[PDB]
Amino acid sequence: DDFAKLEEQFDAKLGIFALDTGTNRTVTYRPDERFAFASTIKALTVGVLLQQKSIEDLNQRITYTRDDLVNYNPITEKHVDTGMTLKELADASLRYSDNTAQNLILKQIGGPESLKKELRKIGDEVTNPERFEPELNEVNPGETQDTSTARALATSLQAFALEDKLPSEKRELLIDWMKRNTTGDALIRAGVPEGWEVADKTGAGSYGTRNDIAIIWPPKGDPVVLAVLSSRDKKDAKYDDKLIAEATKVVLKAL
Amino acid sequence: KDDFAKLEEQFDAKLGIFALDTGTNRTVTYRPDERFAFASTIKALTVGVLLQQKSIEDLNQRITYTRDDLVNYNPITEKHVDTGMTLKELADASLRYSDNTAQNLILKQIGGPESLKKELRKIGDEVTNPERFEPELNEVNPGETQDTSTARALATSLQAFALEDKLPSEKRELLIDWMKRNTTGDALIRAGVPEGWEVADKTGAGSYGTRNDIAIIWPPKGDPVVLAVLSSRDKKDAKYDDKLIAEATKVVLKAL
Repeated sequence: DDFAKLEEQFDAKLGIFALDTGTNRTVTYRPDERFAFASTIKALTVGVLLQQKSIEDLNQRITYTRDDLVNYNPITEKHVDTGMTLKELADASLRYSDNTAQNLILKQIGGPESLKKELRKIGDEVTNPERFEPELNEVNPGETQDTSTARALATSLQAFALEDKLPSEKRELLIDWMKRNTTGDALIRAGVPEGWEVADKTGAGSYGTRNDIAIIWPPKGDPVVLAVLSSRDKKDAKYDDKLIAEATKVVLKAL
Repeated sequence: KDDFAKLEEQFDAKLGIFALDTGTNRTVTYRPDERFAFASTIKALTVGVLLQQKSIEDLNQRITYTRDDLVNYNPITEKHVDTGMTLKELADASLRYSDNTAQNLILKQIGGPESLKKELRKIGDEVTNPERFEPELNEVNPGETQDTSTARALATSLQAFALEDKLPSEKRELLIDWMKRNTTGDALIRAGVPEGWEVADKTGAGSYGTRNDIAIIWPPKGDPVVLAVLSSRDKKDAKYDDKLIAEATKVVLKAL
């Protein structure tokens, strides 16, 4: 009811799944309820890219045009003249939530259909990617296109970052990028004790959707996998980052 | 689950269950953190620590023991007193036949109960409390934590050794292979799993009608399910019934 109380206080629906990999203790709340995944899908996209590309393959330069630019391209629109390596695009996508970077990377792996096939392969039968950015934001209550659950997103993130879906060196690249995320200071990072390391990917969308998925490392112990999702009832509703920070505090306490 | 509560009532036993579908992170729990005497299940965790300290080659090392070293149940070790046995042979005997002397010999090889506990603490297991050798570890009374653990801790520790990076792939398949070929659990978890499902388990039984089984199960299509099913009764000399674990397993499967 600590989570229910937060739902009332922020007038939002909460989706939570946390797993302490050291003890298999979990914290759940509407863990299997669908939410549009928004930008969090960028983390899983790079995971699949790392699966199919050698580290040298990431130095390959990708060329695009102004015509390839979409709604939010903080880094990509600054290099349209020179193109960018896949390594640079993965960096932009994960640390700045660059939409064009996500689109170029998605094309590299075969598009949404291939992304979905690869996730189904690793055991994710829930995440349903269907579109590129920013069209994936066009989700209405009741539909499953471009949605997932807290359990599914957390489990797929764990698969790529902590399990054997990727070899050591590649897991480390993914974790390093996410640890250096620039957009999540007010979310999960704001709800963990000082000294805890966080690797996360945030997201936001229509219906006041505000998400954050992460791997958290206590100073002493095994990592904790956490997915905190949320949405509101109005398409144009505004979100409040504090809901995520507060929900995280409850999770840490519970753990 | 009401289904678990009914089994507890029917068999006059207490159940400790923890199941985790590693592919979906879905779990099935029932008194997951209640302590039970681990009995023979500790043999699987002991071998895990052994593989962690010795190289595959070191496992070839011969071990010499006498009749002095034989205890209350030595189906295998009783046939090699003079020849001796290699660590690999002892591990095999301990895991597949629940050989008690083998367990003790291996326990000594890794440093004794204190060392086993220390290593388990090192991998994240803060509840499993090994203190004695076989068969003394069976001397446990309600309220005491000596030689007890929980379904959650036992399942998690098994997963760490068999499915996680606690052991190199090479040693992990050695452990899984022995357990897959266990000869003592046909009427337990194995009896409650659907046809086509592969099982790697280690059974156990003890005082107060304690009857346990910890396993890694592989469905035809899918990632493994780690499962720990523990049980006990209120009377020290209480008799256990394997059907309880088989039935409890069927519920876990339906749930998953």
